[PDB]
Amino acid sequence: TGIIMENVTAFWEEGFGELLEKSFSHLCLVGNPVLKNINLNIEKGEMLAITGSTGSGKTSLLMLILGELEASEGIIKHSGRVSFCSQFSWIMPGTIKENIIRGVSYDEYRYKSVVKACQLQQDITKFAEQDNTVLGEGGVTLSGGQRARISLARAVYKDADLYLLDSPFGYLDVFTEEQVFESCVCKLMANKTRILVTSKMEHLRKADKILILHQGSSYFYGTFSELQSLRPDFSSKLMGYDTFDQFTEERRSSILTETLRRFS
Ligand SMILES: Nc1ncnc2c1ncn2[C@@H]1O[C@H](COP(=O)(O)OP(=O)(O)OP(=O)(O)O)[C@@H](O)[C@H]1O
Ligand SMILES: [Cl-]
Ligand SMILES: [Cl-]
Ligand SMILES: [Mg+2]
Repeated sequence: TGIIMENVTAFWEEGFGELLEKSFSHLCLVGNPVLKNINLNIEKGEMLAITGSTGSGKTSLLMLILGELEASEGIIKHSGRVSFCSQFSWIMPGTIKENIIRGVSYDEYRYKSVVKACQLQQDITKFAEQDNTVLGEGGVTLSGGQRARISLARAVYKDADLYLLDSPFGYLDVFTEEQVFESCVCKLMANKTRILVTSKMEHLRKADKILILHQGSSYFYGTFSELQSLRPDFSSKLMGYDTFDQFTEERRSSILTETLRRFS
């Protein structure tokens, strides 16, 4: 189904700061909002790209949809099974395959296609036991991207109506990340309602709707075209760099943040 948030606002409630960690008790006392006057309308099959200054409420907006945070004000509609893929890539003890199809019914196909799209083929081929290689909790010897991709694969493979993808593209193997973005998010999932948190411009360009957060507020919402005209200062500064999307995730974020401060 689609997802809608009409003038939503949420506040810090004890525990949510404890949940996220997977001073808070001051924010809770003061009663400051984590998100404020959040507005969005996504149609089934559309892909929403979320971005913004670091620590602006992106991961939180997600927890909201997940129902781990409630909307003190405003309406929030969406339905069906939702699949979440956190910034923290978690690996459970078992095989690469086991990690991906765990708790869900198997489908030779569906599986092969996800594994392919997520670019896991280039990985499991380096292993003597392919996707049958046994991992130890946390997949410690694996690389950041390898875990991220395995983590994504697991999320994508699940059958759901809404897919919440929190910053999966933030590692050094940037080229692979670009391939994954296309074949998985843009192609393979093209007809699935999906929200993607990111710091890569290209992801905005190719999104149906954009959403830029900053200091818990909505700095912008709307298509990419609307973005260029209604936020010329921002859009100009960001399209300035030739190869921004290949800057470290840290560098990308530090710019978005600084830029967002200048044109608040
Ligand atoms: N109203 C507020 N007053 C003071 N600090 C806040 C407020 N709202 C958020 N913050 C700070 O900014 C953070 C934003 O939370 P959240 O992680 O949901 O946003 P985010 O953009 O996903 O952050 P990150 O991108 O680093 O994961 C809060 O955890 C807290 O550190
Ligand atoms: Cl390692
Ligand atoms: Cl690692
Ligand atoms: Mg986050």
